[PDB]
Amino acid sequence: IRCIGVSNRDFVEGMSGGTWVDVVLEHGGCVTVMAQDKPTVDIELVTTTVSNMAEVRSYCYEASISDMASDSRCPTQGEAYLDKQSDTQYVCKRTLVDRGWGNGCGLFGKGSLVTCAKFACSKKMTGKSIQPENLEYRIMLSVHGSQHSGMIVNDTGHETDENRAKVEITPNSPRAEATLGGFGSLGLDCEPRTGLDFSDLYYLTMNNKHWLVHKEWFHDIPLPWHAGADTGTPHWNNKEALVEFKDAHAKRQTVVVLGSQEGAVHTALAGALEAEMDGAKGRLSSGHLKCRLKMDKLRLKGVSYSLCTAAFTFTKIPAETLHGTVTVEVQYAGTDGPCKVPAQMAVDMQTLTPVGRLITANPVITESTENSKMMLELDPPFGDSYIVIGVGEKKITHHWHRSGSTIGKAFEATVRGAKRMAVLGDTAWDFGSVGGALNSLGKGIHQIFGAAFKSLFGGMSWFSQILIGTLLMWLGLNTKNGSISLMCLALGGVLIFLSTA
Amino acid sequence: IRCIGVSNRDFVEGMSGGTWVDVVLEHGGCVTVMAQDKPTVDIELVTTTVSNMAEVRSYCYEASISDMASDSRCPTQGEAYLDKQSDTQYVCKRTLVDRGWGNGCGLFGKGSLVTCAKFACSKKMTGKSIQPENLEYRIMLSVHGSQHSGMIVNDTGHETDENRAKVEITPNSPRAEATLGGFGSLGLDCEPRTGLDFSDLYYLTMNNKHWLVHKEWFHDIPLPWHAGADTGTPHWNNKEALVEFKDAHAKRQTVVVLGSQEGAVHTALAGALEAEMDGAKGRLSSGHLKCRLKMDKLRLKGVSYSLCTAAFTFTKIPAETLHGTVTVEVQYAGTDGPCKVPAQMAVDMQTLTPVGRLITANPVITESTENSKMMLELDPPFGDSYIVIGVGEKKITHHWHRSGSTIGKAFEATVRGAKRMAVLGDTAWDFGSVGGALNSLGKGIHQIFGAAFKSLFGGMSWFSQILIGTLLMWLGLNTKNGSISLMCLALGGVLIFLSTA
Amino acid sequence: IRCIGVSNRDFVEGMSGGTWVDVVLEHGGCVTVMAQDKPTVDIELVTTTVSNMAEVRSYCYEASISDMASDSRCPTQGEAYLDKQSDTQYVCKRTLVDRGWGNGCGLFGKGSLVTCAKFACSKKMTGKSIQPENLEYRIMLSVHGSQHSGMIVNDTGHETDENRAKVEITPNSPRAEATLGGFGSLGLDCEPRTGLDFSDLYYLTMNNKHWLVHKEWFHDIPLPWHAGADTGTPHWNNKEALVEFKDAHAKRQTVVVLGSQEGAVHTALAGALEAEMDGAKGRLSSGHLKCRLKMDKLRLKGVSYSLCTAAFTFTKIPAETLHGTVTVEVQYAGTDGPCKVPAQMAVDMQTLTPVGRLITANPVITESTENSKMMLELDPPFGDSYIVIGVGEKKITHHWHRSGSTIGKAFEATVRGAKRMAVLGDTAWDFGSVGGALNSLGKGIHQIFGAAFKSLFGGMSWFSQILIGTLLMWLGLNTKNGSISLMCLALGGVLIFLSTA
Amino acid sequence: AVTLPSHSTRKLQTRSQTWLESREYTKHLIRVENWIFRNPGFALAAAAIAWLLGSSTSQKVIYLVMILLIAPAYS
Amino acid sequence: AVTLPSHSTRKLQTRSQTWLESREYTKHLIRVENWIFRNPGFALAAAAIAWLLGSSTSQKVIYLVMILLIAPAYS
Amino acid sequence: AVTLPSHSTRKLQTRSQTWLESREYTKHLIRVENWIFRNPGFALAAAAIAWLLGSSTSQKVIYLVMILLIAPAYS
Ligand SMILES: *[C@@H]1O[C@H](CO)[C@@H](O[C@@H]2O[C@H](CO)[C@@H](O)[C@H](O)[C@H]2NC(C)=O)[C@H](O)[C@H]1NC(C)=O
Ligand SMILES: *[C@@H]1O[C@H](CO)[C@@H](O[C@@H]2O[C@H](CO)[C@@H](O)[C@H](O)[C@H]2NC(C)=O)[C@H](O)[C@H]1NC(C)=O
Ligand SMILES: *[C@@H]1O[C@H](CO)[C@@H](O[C@@H]2O[C@H](CO)[C@@H](O)[C@H](O)[C@H]2NC(C)=O)[C@H](O)[C@H]1NC(C)=O
Repeated sequence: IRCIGVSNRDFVEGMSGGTWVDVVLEHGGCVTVMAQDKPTVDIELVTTTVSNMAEVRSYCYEASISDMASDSRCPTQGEAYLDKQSDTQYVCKRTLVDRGWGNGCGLFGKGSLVTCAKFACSKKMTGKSIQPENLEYRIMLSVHGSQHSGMIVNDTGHETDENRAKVEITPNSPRAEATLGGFGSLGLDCEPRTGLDFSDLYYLTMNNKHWLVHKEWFHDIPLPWHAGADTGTPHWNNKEALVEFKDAHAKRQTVVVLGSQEGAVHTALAGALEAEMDGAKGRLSSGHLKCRLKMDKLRLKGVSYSLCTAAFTFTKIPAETLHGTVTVEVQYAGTDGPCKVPAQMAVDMQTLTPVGRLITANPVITESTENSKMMLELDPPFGDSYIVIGVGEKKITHHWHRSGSTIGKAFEATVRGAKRMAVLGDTAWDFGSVGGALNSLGKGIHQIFGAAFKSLFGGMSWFSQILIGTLLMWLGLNTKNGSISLMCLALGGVLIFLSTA
Repeated sequence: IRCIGVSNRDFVEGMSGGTWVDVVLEHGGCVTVMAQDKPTVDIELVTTTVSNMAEVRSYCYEASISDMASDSRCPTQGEAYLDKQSDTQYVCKRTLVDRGWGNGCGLFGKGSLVTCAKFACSKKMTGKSIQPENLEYRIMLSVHGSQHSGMIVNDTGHETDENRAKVEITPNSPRAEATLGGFGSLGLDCEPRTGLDFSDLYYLTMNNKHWLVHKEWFHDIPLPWHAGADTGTPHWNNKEALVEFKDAHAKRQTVVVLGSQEGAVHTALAGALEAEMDGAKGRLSSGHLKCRLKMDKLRLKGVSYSLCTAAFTFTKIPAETLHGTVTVEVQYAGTDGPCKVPAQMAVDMQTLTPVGRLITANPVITESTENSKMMLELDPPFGDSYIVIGVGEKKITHHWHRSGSTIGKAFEATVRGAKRMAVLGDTAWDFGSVGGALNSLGKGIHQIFGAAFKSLFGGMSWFSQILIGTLLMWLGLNTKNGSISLMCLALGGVLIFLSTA
Repeated sequence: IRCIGVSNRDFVEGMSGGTWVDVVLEHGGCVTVMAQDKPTVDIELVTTTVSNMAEVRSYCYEASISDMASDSRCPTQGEAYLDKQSDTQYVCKRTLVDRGWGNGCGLFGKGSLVTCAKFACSKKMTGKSIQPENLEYRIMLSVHGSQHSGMIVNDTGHETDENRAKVEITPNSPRAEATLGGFGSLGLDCEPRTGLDFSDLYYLTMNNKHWLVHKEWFHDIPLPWHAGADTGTPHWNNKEALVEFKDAHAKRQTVVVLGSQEGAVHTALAGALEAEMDGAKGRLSSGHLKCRLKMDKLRLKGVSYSLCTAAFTFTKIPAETLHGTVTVEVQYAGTDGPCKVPAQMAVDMQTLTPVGRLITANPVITESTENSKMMLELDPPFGDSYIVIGVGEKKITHHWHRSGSTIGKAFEATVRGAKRMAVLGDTAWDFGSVGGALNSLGKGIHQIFGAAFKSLFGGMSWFSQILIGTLLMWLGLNTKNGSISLMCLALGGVLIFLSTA
Repeated sequence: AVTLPSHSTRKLQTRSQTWLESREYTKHLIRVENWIFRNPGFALAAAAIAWLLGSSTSQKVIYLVMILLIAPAYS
Repeated sequence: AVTLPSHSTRKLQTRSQTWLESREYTKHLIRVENWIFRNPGFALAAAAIAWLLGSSTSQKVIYLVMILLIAPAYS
Repeated sequence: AVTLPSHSTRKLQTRSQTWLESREYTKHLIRVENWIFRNPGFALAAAAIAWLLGSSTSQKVIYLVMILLIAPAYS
């Protein structure tokens, strides 16, 4: 639930460290925590809201020019200043121009023109600052057990039903204890200020759209920029460079508007997150967090029941999921008080031995309605196997088959792992529990070597990264044998970051 | 006249063969023809009009999107086509998207979305074709003599007053003979189809502005382009690429407008002439022509007169011009029939010997008004020389001084010459008269070596040309031999074309 | 019964692993289970029905063209678009064509044509998807004993009359217990989702015929394809490539229909099973299943009877069957309650001794009718032997002779075995009972080595397989180095798969 | 155009005879045995391509088979 | 002016697809594949710059790639 | 997308000043002088690419210019 079809999957084996399992969350994906001490809990990030933003600079997408005038003082005579040079708000450019004879005055060598034009912006684009304070998060979480598979995605109740809970996390409170009624409460601790890498991202608005921008982009761009602190009337900086006052060899100096740029900023922004809003608070969607999940108090609600009688008949027939798990709907007609539901993935028929992990924890259909549904899911072994439900002679079974095995399941897990290293780095070591040396130094040797790679290289991507990447791999084949050790590796370092896709 | 202050000056003094002098004309400058026995004639190009243009392709500066809708058939189907895919006029993109269970249907692996949006352009930019036929030119020409210096620039009477004439030249008529009444008629032959290098220039219109564009630019640009031949309703090609339909890891596929590009096309156009137009027709201004001027019939409008009595005064005092010529206004109060005016540039006093060229031809004040003006101009020497006017004891003189000499006047003429080679090449050999071998092979060895340089190099300008330029000059210093001869020269070839400025 | 003449025979000796005997079934053949604990049971597959199919893509077998029109804009010009380019549904191709002079417009240079034609399909071919769910099977099974040999093939008592039960097997139920009244019930477990190798087979319909197609065939074919999800009106993809718009060299661009392709798809399909269907459902015939037959409860109904008196006659005389078994009809005129029938295959008579297996289990004629028939069959030894019936001085015997022996019967069994490896692979290890190591690793070492051979090789068959096959066998004779040990074997690997026939 | 790749590439394999079993045996061969009878030539010069390629016995024969075989083909 | 530097330099990296993912793959390549089709020249003389620079095989090739690559661009 | 190729490639040449003369002088340079100030890095490792490429003085310098120059290029 809040899982299955999402297709970006992370399973995090239990943690014998006392519910100290630490997990990363990405707005794309979700991680399911399976712990024998617990019912399997499904965590997913949803929306990271930002509120109480402030304005920083701004720009002019579309220039507009008003009144063009000029004067010239003839040869010997500075550039006669128009009145329009005293009001600011007017572009002015003083150039040298021939006024010969019948241009009205002797000395046919070179005079001076001063042309000026009122400059009034049209539309605008206003950056906004995002600070780690007044930053929020929203984590919805749910628990597999027994529940109408039709409820897999819903929000009506976020504060009720089986156990779903909507957890908020904001700076001044890294922790929230989510109480899922009857399952106890999942201790949850998250570092809001760390993960998302803010303070480097200005929040940016073109006309009725939004983005995010690394600073040292939005701080340096060549357009007219309002000072941003006062909205009364624009007193611009710049004000050239969206207006080109040019002239050929004659008596004229002309001036051009440039026809906004609004198409440029778009085509300029690349690799920039697009963020929607709804008034004063903007909801990004790109997930990052480091959450240490405390599994301490979780009370299985499916213990101390009988086994639900015979009357189990699948619905929607089973299906395969993504990483290979299987889901099942079962409608137990037999009605009693909430009754535990036997399910076993069996590698045979006669004597049914448990084969393969059953991860719903303990499915328990809670209704008196005499007709109920429970969606339990389980991952059977690679070879052909049966899914079995029930204990009585009326039990019903289904045959199901898994594709790959062993080395098969390793590669697919070895790719996604490296995918994390690609998208995260650093914190990507935070799945593993406790303090393990290999995990301790894992973030250790990575953060140092990483930042250096986040400075030396780190110029650009796509055809930029691959080139400087590919050329290094050449040095490995050639050159001595002392440097071709590091270089021929560094290529892979780059190429992999280009192979994310 | 139509000269002096223009400051881009070309003197042509080679009236050898039966008035065969050949001259080039550039909308910036003007060439004055001064030939012993013939009044000095001032030629200048003005405006090259193009008419009867036709439309070729067009583009969409500003995209606009209308109705976004989508459907999805769930895993295992094809992409369910909306009705909107049958009308064209709609962008559509079929992508793969996870629909897991409570997305409504089993098989949580990957389905398909088809999103579509009506696409309606806003504004437009429409190229136009220019053909050598229906191409015109306008050459205004005037003759020094002595008309009223206040008339140096006027048009009110380009066919009556003074000796001005407005000559048209269009393909189906390379020749125009301008009858300047009483001076005879200047035989004029020009190659319209050759000089301006058309057929490679599409005429281009953004909103209320104009340009010129080398083909292989305007033919290849990535925007939606109307087919251009029918204005009834747009049936676009392209369509995409001004509209980016993008999605995020979810059930959604979004679509964006891109906020015109109108700022791009501007900032894209560089090294494209500006242009203006007065309706169906339009007036470029960049001059190029090869005109072989036939000086055959020109009558001296100042022979067989007396010498105007004594009564000369300066009005506005003399002045220096540009390349070093001097102009003079003189008001002869002498009441006589139209009469010849003595002027001599004499270095010294007593025995006034003629010193330096007098180029007005023969100044002849034509009025009976008893008070008249004549503007005659002349180029004296460097050393403090006198300008003298009159023959009687009442004659009045002025002292005037020239800056440089000899090697001085050569360099300034050696730069302008190379300037022509710069933005001219080829035809820049066409000033010299007749058939001279050195001039014959001059265009000869140049056109061949030139075109090769117009293909091998010729990529770009500014920081592009200089680099590939500067690196070659390195090859000239280093290396061994052979190329060290050609390369070290080729640098200068490039650097000079970069040194035009 | 449901056996004998079928001529594709599999005998499975079993009654060890508590009836754990596992058997494969092929729509061509049938396997008979002989177990001392049981009456000999004859299993055969019949028809595998597929239901609840869905449509995927489709194609156009026969193109039809309607209205051809064109226009041309002369010389360079955005190919003048016809209105017919805005409706889709029209092919259009823009080409370059000379229009000289009296073609109506100057510059008889190269212009552009745009020709368009309405495109409306005729007939169609619509793929359909087959999913492992809603997949069925039909297994008819019967038991030798002695029923009337004329009943060997019938379907009237499918639900009644001695051994003859029709078992269904569909996913959501791998098991069915077939109750043969009085013999108990044969426990039967089958993996429906595994054997037939579905999900790779689209179900395909030309006009009034059917097929099966491996995907990556039907997914990639070059014809116009409807999107398949909506039947309202075709909005095609493709729509070229069944229509060739081609031109000569003058003023014309012509267009051709191509005269369906319906003959191509046929001649294209090769190695695709034939198929037939009745309505929404359709019945393939190619068998594959892995059925683990539970022989647990089978009660011989021929125990605790007397021996039927003396009065046996042959009707139709004995005969030889295929793999060498013999069938006998016997009409016991003995009027008695249902009674046991003695039969022994005797070697001579020096001492009436049982010789060779009697496989009908215990023939018991059940009637009071005083004239009855029982068809019992048995496999006598290689040498000459007698078939004997009855224990009374009225007993009647027949002499019968078998062809080969020992090494004879091994080769014929060694070929059919390898035939299974050829047609199945993998599961072909599933005849043997229980868990035997040699059988355990048998599928083990095969599945790995097999799939690799199902990827590296596996391009094609017939003259494709043999060639790449035969060339390898050359490398075995030659070469030098050890790999020769693998290659010279790999040839046999290929040649055998070509030797299936 | 031509297209319609031959389904023989992925050949559904089971006991029941496939679509065309009979024609599928000679259909790859018969094409060659015609195209040669039309043009003897590509064979006549084939050896020249052969003897100048690989230059050893069998290793130079496999060409003269590979060439005359790729000759009647369009790939 | 132009400049308007490309935000791709610092590319915000997370799971959600960035602003233009699709066009960002070919946008650096497509520019070159045009500018050459317009001017074959800078390639034709490139080798001359190459063969006179670095004068060894690959070490002399990396130029002929670096040159034709620095050729179509304001850099 | 971007592409929108720069008309500077074929630059109409005549006496009248072209469209943008002023910005066209620094527009190719200013882009680089920014992108370095943002990332010192590609310079720092550039020499490594240099010293391992062409391995002679100037011939090894032209790389360290060509690299840091193609560094701010989209092609
Ligand atoms: C989300 O929760 C709501 C209940 O809070 C579910 O909606 C109910 O559906 C039943 C089915 O007929 C109605 O009788 C109730 O009246 C509904 N409650 C209302 C008014 O919202 C909903 O089904 C849940 N989500 C899903 C998809 O199951
Ligand atoms: C332009 O030239 C015209 C001649 O066609 C001048 O017009 C005459 O000017 C004189 C003195 O200024 C007046 O007395 C006449 O009445 C005018 N007659 C005409 C032609 O209208 C004119 O002054 C000149 N001015 C310019 C633009 O230089
Ligand atoms: C199939 O089995 C049935 C079962 O007996 C046979 O049908 C009998 O046929 C006789 C002769 O026509 C009838 O008199 C009986 O009434 C039928 N029994 C019933 C009710 O089915 C039939 O002969 C068999 N068919 C064959 C040849 O396979």
